[PDB]
Amino acid sequence: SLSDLRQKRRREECVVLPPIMTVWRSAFSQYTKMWGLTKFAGDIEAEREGEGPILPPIR
Amino acid sequence: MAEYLIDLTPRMAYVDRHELLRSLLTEKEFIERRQEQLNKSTTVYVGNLSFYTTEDQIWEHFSRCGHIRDLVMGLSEVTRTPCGFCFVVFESQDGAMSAVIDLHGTLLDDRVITVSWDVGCDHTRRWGRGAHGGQVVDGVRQNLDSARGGLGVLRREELGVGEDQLVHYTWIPPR
Amino acid sequence: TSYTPKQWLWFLYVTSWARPFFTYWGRLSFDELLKLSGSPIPPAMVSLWMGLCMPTDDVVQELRIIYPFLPRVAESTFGRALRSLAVRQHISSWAALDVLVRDTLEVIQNSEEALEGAFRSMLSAPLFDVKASIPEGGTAQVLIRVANAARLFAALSVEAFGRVKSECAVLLLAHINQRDAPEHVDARAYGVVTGVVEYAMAYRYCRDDGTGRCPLTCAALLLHRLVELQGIVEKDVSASRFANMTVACIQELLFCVVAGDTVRWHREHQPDGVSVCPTAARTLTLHETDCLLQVFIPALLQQVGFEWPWSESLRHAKMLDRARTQHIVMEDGVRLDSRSVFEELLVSVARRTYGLRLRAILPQSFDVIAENIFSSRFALPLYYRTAGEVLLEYFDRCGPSGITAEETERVLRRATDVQPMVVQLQALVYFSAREKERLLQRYRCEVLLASLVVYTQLRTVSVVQQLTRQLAPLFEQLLLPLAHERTLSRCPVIALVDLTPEFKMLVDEIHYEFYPLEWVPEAVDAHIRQEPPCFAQYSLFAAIAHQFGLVLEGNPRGFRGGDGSSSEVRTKAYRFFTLMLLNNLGDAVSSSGASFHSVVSACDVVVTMTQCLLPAHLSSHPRSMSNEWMRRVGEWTRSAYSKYTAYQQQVHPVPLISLYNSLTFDSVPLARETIRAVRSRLLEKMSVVTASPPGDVETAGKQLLEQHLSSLTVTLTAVGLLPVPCATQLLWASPFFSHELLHCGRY
RNA sequence: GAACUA
Repeated sequence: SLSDLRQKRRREECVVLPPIMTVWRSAFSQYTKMWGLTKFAGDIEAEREGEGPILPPIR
Repeated sequence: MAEYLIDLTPRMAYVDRHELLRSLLTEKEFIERRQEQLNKSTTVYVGNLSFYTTEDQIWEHFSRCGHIRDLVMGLSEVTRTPCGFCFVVFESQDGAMSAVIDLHGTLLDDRVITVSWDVGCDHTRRWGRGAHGGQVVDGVRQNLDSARGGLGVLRREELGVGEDQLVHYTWIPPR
Repeated sequence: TSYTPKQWLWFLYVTSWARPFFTYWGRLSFDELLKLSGSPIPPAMVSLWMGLCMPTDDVVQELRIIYPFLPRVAESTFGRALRSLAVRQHISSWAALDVLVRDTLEVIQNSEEALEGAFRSMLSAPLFDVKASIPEGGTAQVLIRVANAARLFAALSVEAFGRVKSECAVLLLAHINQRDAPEHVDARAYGVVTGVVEYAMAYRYCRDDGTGRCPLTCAALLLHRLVELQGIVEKDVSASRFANMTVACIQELLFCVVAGDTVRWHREHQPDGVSVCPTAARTLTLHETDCLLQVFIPALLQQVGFEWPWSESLRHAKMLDRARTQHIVMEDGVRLDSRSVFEELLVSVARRTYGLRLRAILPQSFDVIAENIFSSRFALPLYYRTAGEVLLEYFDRCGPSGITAEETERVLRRATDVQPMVVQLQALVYFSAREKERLLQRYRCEVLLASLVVYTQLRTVSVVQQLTRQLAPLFEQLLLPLAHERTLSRCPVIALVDLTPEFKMLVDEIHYEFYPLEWVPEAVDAHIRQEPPCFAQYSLFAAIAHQFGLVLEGNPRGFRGGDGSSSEVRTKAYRFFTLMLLNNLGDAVSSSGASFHSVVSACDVVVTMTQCLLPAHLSSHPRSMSNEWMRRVGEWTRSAYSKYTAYQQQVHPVPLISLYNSLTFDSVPLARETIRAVRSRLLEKMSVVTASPPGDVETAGKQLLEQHLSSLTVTLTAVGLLPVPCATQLLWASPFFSHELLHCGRY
């Protein structure tokens, strides 16, 4: 990157998750997709960007 | 059982360069140190902790595997604030044995901890001894680990980029 | 290398029960055994013990040739017999699983079936299986056999290789990743997950090993290591499928807790005719619900970043709520509302994370729960205010490094010898010389503990432990006269039921504040009779908890709910009962143990939770105060007796949800966790003391710990947990917790 | 307690 734009990062924005999180997020998506589970009508409408902001996985 | 098929004897690939300077040993520390390590070593080193990570979070994950006689969080000598290295002392050596196997590689605070064996915790090594009172690892690191402050003190110092939410341990006498 | 026949037998004892589960080829090591089973693990995770060929010449020596126990596991009778019969059948070999388990069961009795029964025998002091293997599909009984073998293998592997997480994970991976058939892998994975979970819960229920290691956290870490090793093996059958199974099982248990019956949710909503859907065979017990919502799921979520199908799980659970009970077949069967379940899960999770982290992942449908789980400080009570503001000034002036017991004694005896209720107390219908000192020193001890709690705020374990050890001689010195003795000479309640003139004089003139447990139960008893006990004996932490307003209560709805206490009070009570009482129970006298200070006793912890669980109406000061107190307790006794009579008349095998409930222990999970942790800590400390070299201080410590265990049993019976209604049956009637403690087999 | 190597 080599970017000089550096400011305060709070604490919940400086969490980078291990590479294994791709497995577990795929597992959550698979368990929700099959077995017929749907989110709340109202969490689905966080398509206007208010939904959970989930931490980045490394690599 | 598997503790009879794998040699889980306490070991330290690490050598405190300051306890080797003393005793004047040419890497002879292992010959003498191993004793206090195999028997009576209940101290486990904690590594890769965010300056944000707090002792209660450390206490809970360790408490699961054993009761903690002493919980110590490393303090930068200059700031008396966490260096991201922690020392945990257990009443039971088996609890220390439990901690190294169970907690190695676990996320104590959304980060990969590295639990090791230590011969014992005195009140000297509890202070980071690198450049800016932190750990030597911090100066020589060439990466962006924001939870450890950002770039290493030596790469940050020259490039030119640089707290309050950190816990100031003012109940610990200054070194 | 050149193992002796003694060394060979032990190697065989640990690693010969596992060979039947792979398809004893005999005369082959575990690596070539796996090579003939499709090589489930790569040549990177193979261990050294897996490469040790079986012996020659020695084999006729070993045939001629009880078995030593293990370092840190309470082994089962079935496991000891199966691992001993496998050495007998490994050397005689120098199909196989069925004969091994059949012989092991026959050994136990003489001083599908044959594998389900083997699992039950292992997980018993019999165990009711939590998850059923019958729901697999149709026209395939092979899958049921594979799943049952996997469950047994997981139980035995946790029993033997449990203390080495990587070895157990590798063995379980080797079992699961056999190349028998594509549909067999799913059954093995489901069996392994079920076995690990059930074995952890059963171990924490009915197994004492004296090590202080939580089986549930180890189970969670083992499952996450299994997924990680699957991913590494996947890098070149998918870790995604294993994690999917792990989640599906956890969600099935969660929905069984919420629904209250075997809803068979995963069988109904199902993808296709070829899959394994986890299905609970019975409702969950209170202990299992506590395990899941307090230790297991929080640990698993911590590893997975507290991420989860939160919205989907919450939406489905609330739909499970609407049902009226379809059936209540199981006596020890608990049903909880969705809000209560997720509140408990998130308050257990919130201890290991920060509000922002949870709120970031939690969707907007959790806003009500999050706000209910997220006056949070310890403030000096008015009773200890002016005599504690001097001690706090001293503590701030020096700090935990500089605080000394000798100086604290003088600072405390100066700030608590000039104020009213102290200069008005040495003035004295007539108090004996022993009576007045047993009051003054009680007040000094209470002031010191309140000052310590306010100063430290119980936010850092290190400072709390330092100051408790440092001021531990002073606490023991001040508590020596009080100790276990009623502070007043005689019971404060005399039967119209009124109070002794001494108690009324103190409370209404000298303004001495007793905590509402030395006189409230014994007044409820008098009111019941109208139509010394352990809790009456002094406990310093009971008084301190009363003065800080640590009132823990159940919900208006019932067991269905749970914690009805405020979030601030719940957090303060957790910090208190975990970092001041339990952590100080048998803590080392010095830092850097086998040597401990008697500042906190087991009876102290139990009495403090009984005090915190009293009705808030009776644990609140009026606005003569003594008379209002008593009226209030009389009216409460009348109401509670009416409720008890109604419940008894309505009840005529009886389910625990139909019994009378005080909503004290079954509603607050902190109570149950603390009471269990008291005995677990006592046993672990006793193990550490025994392991130390014999002497005199060790013998004294052992005697003290045995007396602590006996006193813990006595105090539990004194509060109605271990059995016209009594006062204890009206204040602390907890059928679920009493059932667990009676059938746990530890009392 | 990454002192090689900064």
